[PDB]
Amino acid sequence: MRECISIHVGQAGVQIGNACWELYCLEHGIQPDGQMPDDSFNTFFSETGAGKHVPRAVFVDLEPTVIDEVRTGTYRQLFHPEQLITGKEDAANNYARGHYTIGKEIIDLVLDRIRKLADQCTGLQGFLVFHSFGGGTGSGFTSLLMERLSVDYGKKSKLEFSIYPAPQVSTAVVEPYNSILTTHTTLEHSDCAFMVDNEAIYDICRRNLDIERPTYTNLNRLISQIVSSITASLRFDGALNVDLTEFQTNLVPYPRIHFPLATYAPVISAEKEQLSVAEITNACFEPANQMVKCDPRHGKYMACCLLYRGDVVPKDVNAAIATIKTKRSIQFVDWCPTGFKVGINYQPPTVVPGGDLAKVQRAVCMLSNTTAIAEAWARLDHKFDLMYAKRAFVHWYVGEGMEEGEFSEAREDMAALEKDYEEVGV
Amino acid sequence: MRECISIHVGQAGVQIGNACWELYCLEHGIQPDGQMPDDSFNTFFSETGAGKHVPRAVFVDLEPTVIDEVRTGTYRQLFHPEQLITGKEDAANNYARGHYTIGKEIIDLVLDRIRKLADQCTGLQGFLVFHSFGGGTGSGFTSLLMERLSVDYGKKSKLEFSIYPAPQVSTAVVEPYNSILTTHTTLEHSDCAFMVDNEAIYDICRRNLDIERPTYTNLNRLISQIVSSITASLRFDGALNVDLTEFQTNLVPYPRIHFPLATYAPVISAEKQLSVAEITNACFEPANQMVKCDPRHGKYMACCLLYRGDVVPKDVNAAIATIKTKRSIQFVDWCPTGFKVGINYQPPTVVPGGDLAKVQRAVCMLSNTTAIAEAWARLDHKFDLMYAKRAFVHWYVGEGMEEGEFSEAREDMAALEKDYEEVGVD
Amino acid sequence: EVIELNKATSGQSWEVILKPPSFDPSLEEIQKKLEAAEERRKYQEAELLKHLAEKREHEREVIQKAIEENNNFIKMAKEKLAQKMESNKENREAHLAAMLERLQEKDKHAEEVRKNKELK
Amino acid sequence: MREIVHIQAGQCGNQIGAKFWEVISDEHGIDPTGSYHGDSDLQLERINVYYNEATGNKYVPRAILVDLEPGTMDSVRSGPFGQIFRPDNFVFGQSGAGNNWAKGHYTEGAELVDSVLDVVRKESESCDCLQGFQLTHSLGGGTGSGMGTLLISKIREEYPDRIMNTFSVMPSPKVSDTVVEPYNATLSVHQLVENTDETYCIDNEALYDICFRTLKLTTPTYGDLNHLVSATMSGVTTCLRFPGQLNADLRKLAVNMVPFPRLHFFMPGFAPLTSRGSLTVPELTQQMFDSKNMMAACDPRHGRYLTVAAIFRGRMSMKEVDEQMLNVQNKNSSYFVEWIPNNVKTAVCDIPPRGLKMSATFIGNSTAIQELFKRISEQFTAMFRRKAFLHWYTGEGMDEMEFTEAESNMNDLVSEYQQYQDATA
Amino acid sequence: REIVHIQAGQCGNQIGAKFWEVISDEHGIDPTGSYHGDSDLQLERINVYYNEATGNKYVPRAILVDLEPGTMDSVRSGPFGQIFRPDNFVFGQSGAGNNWAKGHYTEGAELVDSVLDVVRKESESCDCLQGFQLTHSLGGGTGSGMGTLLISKIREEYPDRIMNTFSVMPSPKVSDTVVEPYNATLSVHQLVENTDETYCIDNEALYDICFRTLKLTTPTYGDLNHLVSATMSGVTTCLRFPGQLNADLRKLAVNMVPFPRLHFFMPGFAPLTSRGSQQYRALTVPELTQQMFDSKNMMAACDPRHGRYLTVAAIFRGRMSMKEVDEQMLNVQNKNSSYFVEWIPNNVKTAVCDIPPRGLKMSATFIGNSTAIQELFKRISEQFTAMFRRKAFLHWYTGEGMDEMEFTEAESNMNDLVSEYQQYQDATAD
Ligand SMILES: Nc1nc2c(ncn2[C@@H]2O[C@H](COP(=O)(O)OP(=O)(O)OP(=O)(O)O)[C@@H](O)[C@H]2O)c(=O)[nH]1
Ligand SMILES: Nc1nc2c(ncn2[C@@H]2O[C@H](COP(=O)(O)OP(=O)(O)OP(=O)(O)O)[C@@H](O)[C@H]2O)c(=O)[nH]1
Ligand SMILES: Nc1nc2c(ncn2[C@@H]2O[C@H](COP(=O)(O)OP(=O)(O)OP(=O)(O)O)[C@@H](O)[C@H]2O)c(=O)[nH]1
Ligand SMILES: COc1cc2c(c(OC)c1OC)-c1ccc(OC)c(=O)cc1[C@@H](NC(C)=O)CC2
Ligand SMILES: COc1cc2c(c(OC)c1OC)-c1ccc(OC)c(=O)cc1[C@@H](NC(C)=O)CC2
Ligand SMILES: Nc1nc2c(ncn2[C@@H]2O[C@H](COP(=O)(O)OP(=O)(O)O)[C@@H](O)[C@H]2O)c(=O)[nH]1
Ligand SMILES: [Mg+2]
Ligand SMILES: [Mg+2]
Repeated sequence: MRECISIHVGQAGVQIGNACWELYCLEHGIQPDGQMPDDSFNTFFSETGAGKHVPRAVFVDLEPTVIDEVRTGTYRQLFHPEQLITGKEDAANNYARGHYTIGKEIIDLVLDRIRKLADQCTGLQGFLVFHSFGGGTGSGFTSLLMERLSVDYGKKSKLEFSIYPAPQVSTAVVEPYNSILTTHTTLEHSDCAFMVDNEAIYDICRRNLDIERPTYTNLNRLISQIVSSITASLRFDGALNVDLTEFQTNLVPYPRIHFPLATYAPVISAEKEQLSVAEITNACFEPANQMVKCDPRHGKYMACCLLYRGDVVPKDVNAAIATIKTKRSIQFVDWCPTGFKVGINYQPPTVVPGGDLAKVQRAVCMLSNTTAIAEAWARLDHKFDLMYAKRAFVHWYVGEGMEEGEFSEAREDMAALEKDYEEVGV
Repeated sequence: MRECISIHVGQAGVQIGNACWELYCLEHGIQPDGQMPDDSFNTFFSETGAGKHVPRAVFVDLEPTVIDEVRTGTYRQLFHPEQLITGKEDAANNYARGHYTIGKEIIDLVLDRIRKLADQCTGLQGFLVFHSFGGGTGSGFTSLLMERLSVDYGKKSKLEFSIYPAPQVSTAVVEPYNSILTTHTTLEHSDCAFMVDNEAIYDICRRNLDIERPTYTNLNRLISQIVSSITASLRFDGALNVDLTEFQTNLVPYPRIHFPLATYAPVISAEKQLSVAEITNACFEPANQMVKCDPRHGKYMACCLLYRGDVVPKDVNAAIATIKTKRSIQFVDWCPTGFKVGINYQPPTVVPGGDLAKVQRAVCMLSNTTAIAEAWARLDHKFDLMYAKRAFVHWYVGEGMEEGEFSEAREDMAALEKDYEEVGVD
Repeated sequence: EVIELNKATSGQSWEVILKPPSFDPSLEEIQKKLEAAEERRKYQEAELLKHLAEKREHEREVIQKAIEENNNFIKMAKEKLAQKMESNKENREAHLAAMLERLQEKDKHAEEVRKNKELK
Repeated sequence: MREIVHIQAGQCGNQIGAKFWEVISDEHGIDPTGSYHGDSDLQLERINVYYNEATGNKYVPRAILVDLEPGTMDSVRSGPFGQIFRPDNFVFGQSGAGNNWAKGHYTEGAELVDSVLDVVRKESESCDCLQGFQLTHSLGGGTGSGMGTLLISKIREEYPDRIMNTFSVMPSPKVSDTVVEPYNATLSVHQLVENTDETYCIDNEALYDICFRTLKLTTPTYGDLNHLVSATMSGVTTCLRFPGQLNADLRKLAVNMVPFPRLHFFMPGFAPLTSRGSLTVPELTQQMFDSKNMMAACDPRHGRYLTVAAIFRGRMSMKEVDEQMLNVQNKNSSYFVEWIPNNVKTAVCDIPPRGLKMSATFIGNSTAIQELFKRISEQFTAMFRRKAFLHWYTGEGMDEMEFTEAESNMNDLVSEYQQYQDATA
Repeated sequence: REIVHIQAGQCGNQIGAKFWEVISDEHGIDPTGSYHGDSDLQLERINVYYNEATGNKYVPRAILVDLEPGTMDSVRSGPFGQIFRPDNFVFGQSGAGNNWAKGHYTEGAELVDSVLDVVRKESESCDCLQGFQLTHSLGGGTGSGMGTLLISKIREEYPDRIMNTFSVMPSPKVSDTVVEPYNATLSVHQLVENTDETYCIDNEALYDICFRTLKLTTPTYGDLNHLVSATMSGVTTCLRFPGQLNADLRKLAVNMVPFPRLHFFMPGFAPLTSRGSQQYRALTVPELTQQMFDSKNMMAACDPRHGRYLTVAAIFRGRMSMKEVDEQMLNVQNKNSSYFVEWIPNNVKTAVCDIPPRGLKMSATFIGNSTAIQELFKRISEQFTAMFRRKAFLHWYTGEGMDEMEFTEAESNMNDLVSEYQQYQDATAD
């Protein structure tokens, strides 16, 4: 049995965690009290002597507000109180505060709970980590946690799901700083990180769901659909991406270039005819459906996987794949084969009942490692340079014990990554 | 708390004190036995166990005559007998008898009584001293006393109320001498001195009050209303209040420049209602000043307006707004704002049998103008006329003084005139 | 070109190929950096409480100075009044001494007038 | 990260302090007897931020009322909500401060300050996690200016890690109680530069000018000025007091609004400007960057914004709020620094302020605030180059060079502001 | 505030007795010492001049002194003679032969211890002695010689006390005794040194007033003493009666004597009347003020317009408008500015007492410190020199033990006095 452990750090990670575990319980028929009227779900859910199923999850925040809504909420009975860890005072959007000041005070406790979940595993694969780039806890504590998890579980995979900041979705002035800082610290410790751009998700909610101003519930439910596609491989007895190690093998030919672009289709408004395998497929190469804003035809591909879901027949898939070859000019790097790994997972896509998504008989999620995602880094790098040339806000970080040198070091790493992407797409 | 102790020296001081304490007992409802049918009057009256309210005042004179009228008059049971102190022989219009020969025999008695009044205080604000420039006692004994109070009480506020001599009102030939001598030795010891030109009071009585030949009771009752205004801030609760410290710091820009010009309005004959604007404007008309001088040819360094009665701050604001426009009224360059405002609720009380009319509202302005130097100039000239011939000096030398002290006192007055010139420089 | 990969209960996976490729720290290091940051935080805090302490000392020096100023103003007043009062006493006593000596010199003369009357 | 401790010092501090509590007690449904009678539970969600719960389920402000003078706190106790305040949190001396900053800071204030710090130390131990301190006070007088800055210095020594935030009223010769206001204000701006994390600059020059010029009040009174001040203090704290989109406290505000430690003085603004007794979203957005709406008498078009916070109150589409805020930004691009991306932030709250169906409050960190300090500095130099009224300060034990140090530092703050006005990208 | 009154010699006891008669009537005291008066204003300052006897009687604080026993029987004979304490009568048996040296050095010195006994007893009965006043002539031997000796001895014992004299100046019109200029010059010597204020009563001016104005062909001492008594009443009014004035002898001396030697006052009085004579018209206030700077109303034979006033005190008595009184007094000063020194500002003072003297509805007394008083001292000095040039009568004086040199010194000193009066007469404020 191939157990995975989910870690949800800070506000964004806790609220995306809420949305995923909600969908998981709906997908596997687990009620909010953990009762349940294919046994691959046990990779994500343990079982107690009372017959209840408990997520293999830990929720971490340096502030009690968000997790208190888990403690008192609809799924309050699903988690045991040990799995929910709060401090009293948050990181105030300050990476060095979450990483050096408070993080030093709560890390050993968090590792202790992780150590305990890991002891209920006969074959732990590793960790899924959810966090924002922008918050002080999501950037600062997460990067401290990754450092420690590498020390304590060396041969174990870590996959990140990272919220990339956007001015349209409640961002703060200092989030470029936090983003570059945590990316520096966690690069060598993550094996595969799926970035979620809040602007991309917000755009998708507006255009396809007709919600002029999406809520966090809106964005997180749409995010969970994407996360669900990626983990459905692990939670059901699928054939593509059956273990955490397979993501590196299939999507990350070069270690630092481990940031794949997810694409999902279709997103149909519940308020508002079933789409073929071929229509959801060529809608995988339209930038509007990307989780990160970039132009993949001004880049090159190193890997590409299609995760189908629902009533999808293999001949339809090949029929679609042949059509887009002649219809679309997509470029792979010289040293990679030009083609696709295809997975069908027969479980239908599931939507939260009453939510804003519509139930569909078939859906697809495409995972690609493209050099085009470099321009998301370029955008952050530029906002970092504007503020750092004037040393703006740096004094908050130095006051927590960080050295101004860490800023230029982190920014030099981001430069190296930007030209790593340059070099492989030469 | 916030007690003030009053010292009345010599005939002029004692008789004015009579008018003042008769006014306070009326303003607060204290009958002449100190019984009484807002406890701010306790700054000026202590209370005995039997409910007897007793002035915090000493009356002193080197001759017993004037204080014997107190000891036998209406208010003879208002003061304890130890507060009324008399010697046998006056100072015969000779400063040096008041300061040395006669005064040195009673000074220790006077400080011991004062010490006992101070011992009944838990927040002594300062001393108010009433005396004449011209008397041998008013000049010489007040100088002795101010020196001795600075030794006993350090830098504690000492404010004077000084009667300035006038030929129209029982002045004597040697009063110029006594005025300069007391001003010299008292400069270093007083923190603020309010001069009352007997000619100015005299003229107000004949012009506004239609009294052919004013008597002291006429003059002193007028003076009392002005003193009452200044002290009203300290004995009443009020809307905008001004303690003794606020006085000194808002009116005295340099230690030696401490002789504010007092103005009062309205002064209406009893046998004959004015606006806040009307009385405010009349504080800048020279007919109502307590010293004869012309401020229209001087410069203002500070103005303090004390309103009593039915006065609304919005009306004081509108009225002071008018004053700031009239450039007949010139402030020095270095005074960005020279206005402090007091407002107390209780209208001026009129003594029955007096000559002033009850009014709903009045105002007393204290202004520090360079133009008060004109009053020093008139005294110095009379000093010089006589001193050039050494007329009358032998009376002072006989009591042990030196001519040395005469020129020193006159040179200090030269420097004071030069100080008033320089502070009006732009 | 299709290539079958795997089949299972809840799905199957394969691969499609169009063109082939053109071309064939330590725990102690971690806690070392965190203890160093913690000792920079505590050193900056030490510096702040040091400057605040320096301001406490200045404040009680100002209050002391105002006390000393007031005591020096009493001490100057006291000795200047003493010098004044004793100078007036020596002068007034001298005037009286001189006035009495002139009167007594006249009394000497009057006894001399009397004795001179007894010669005649 | 929840509770605020509030301190009002001196006459002015206690007047606007009272008016503030009067305003937020009405917004949260707290009556003067201390008990609650509102209709939305949004009024109780963050009530603990500013209030303590009493035994009889009554709410008691977390307020400490300070004066060296007894008169004003009799006046507070007599006001409308005078009974709501804890009788133990009044700390009043007996002498007054004599309009003198040296008396407030050195001699009289030092003898009352530890009695104040005990009451502070007690209210803060009654906190689960203390977010910070907020102080209301004037800089022109002696108690709020001198003892207030003494308080701040001593609170910082006992709570080094806590946010200190002041609401500081700026003197003006248009509404002056005392002739030494420039000395008092300059000596304490020195202190605020050193020891506060956010200061809201309330300019009496601007309040008077709004009342006179826009509100057509011939003769402004402190009641009028304070009507504008309390509206601004309500708006500025709306996100602390009410649940909303924002999960943020005073520390996160300091982080995102203060790019350089000394540059932490904010221009407050408000719209609509109203008179006691007696608008469209586009108009709201526009008059918020209008000079006529700044509570600091500076023209923002004379400088550039480092950072701006705006909050809109009332029912209104956020789509139209955001569209107008971006239009204004892009229209006036040369008044925002380009080296701080997305430096204009907007929050909306459904609950409109009492008496108004819509409003907007503005917090801007602008290089144009240097005009305020230049003004204090020129009045300072006009008196000080003649040593006028100086002996009242040296008499308290102060040395002249404390004065020159204070103006030198304030002239450094001006040039510091000017340096970022001229910085390019 | 008690005064001790001493009268010495014939003239001293005659004008001293007249003084007591006049103020006793003003104060309601009859010759027995009982008070028979109408108003308590008579009694308020009665202790200045009278002691309170048991029996509700009042005894003048008076010391009567003469070397000749004669005149002190006629004072006992005089009306009010029984009013004086008998123990205060100190008299010898040999006169002084109009010889100052007998008064000062020989016969007078033997009797002076006994009068100091009385003075010590009267003054230590006082609670606060103001000072002393002495009535005497300067032309005789007892008043001049023994009187100035008494002053010197009282100086020794009471050096902080004021000394005041009413000094009668000789004149050839009145007395024929040729050595009166010698006695007056020796006396003035002493007075310059040892008194604080001296009223100069000139027998020359008293004679001229009686002869020229009162048309008395052959005036007598009684005629002349009427004008002395009116004046002494006038100048003591504000010591004796409560008025505006809160003042004693020392306050008077401080404001009237700007230089120590220049303390000789020129008294004046209006209206002038002869004794026991009904006045058929009281003067008006304009008349009083005018006739008071008129040389005909001076009691010293000097024209005021020949000099300058250093200081002037004017006392008006009667029911009159203080409006009109202060009006005229300013007029007088303005019209006649060139007679007041400009370097003593406000040097004319005016008091009004409602109590008029007996026989007048209104009167005025003038006390002027004028440089014209040098015309008096010159006249004495001229008469002195005309005798001394020839050593006339010197053996009356050296026979008593004096030396010529003492005469030379007194002449020097009086010429010095004339010189200083002229120095200040000629001084400008420039
Ligand atoms: N998609 C999505 N993004 C979120 C959510 N909550 C916060 N974010 C984003 O995360 C960033 C802010 O960081 P937070 O996670 O909220 O901060 P934190 O990790 O709790 O650390 P602190 O600064 O101490 O609060 C912003 O870019 C937000 O837009 C969420 O529920 N869904
Ligand atoms: N306004 C007013 N002035 C007075 C009064 N009494 C005296 N004066 C003035 O004070 C000066 C006289 O000084 P006094 O006070 O009488 O003398 P003294 O202080 O008692 O001292 P002595 O010289 O010892 O009598 C003159 O200018 C008088 O006009 C008074 O009752 N009211
Ligand atoms: N006006 C006035 N002058 C008098 C009177 N009696 C004497 N004189 C003058 O005084 C001078 C003489 O002085 P006396 O008083 O007679 O002498 P004395 O002081 O008593 O000394 P002896 O007579 O020598 O014992 C002469 O000028 C007299 O004219 C008097 O009653 N009235
Ligand atoms: C406690 O109340 C506030 C707290 C903060 C902010 C704020 O303005 C909207 C507040 O209301 C006045 C805030 C301000 C400005 C920012 O940039 C200038 C920012 O990046 C970010 C913020 C806040 N974050 C967001 C996403 O608005 C956190 C700090
Ligand atoms: C006890 O009797 C008198 C005492 C004095 C004065 C006086 O003349 C009016 C007297 O009556 C004769 C007096 C005299 C002269 C002054 O100026 C020449 C003066 O300034 C002042 C005075 C007197 N003071 C006043 C105010 O008149 C004090 C001394
Ligand atoms: N805005 C406003 N300013 C005030 C108020 N009261 C006083 N001030 C200003 O505060 C300064 C005087 O300080 P004040 O508080 O009276 O003295 P303190 O008690 O020593 O702090 C001057 O600038 C006053 O105009 C008020 O109610 N509102
Ligand atoms: Mg958070
Ligand atoms: Mg007196």
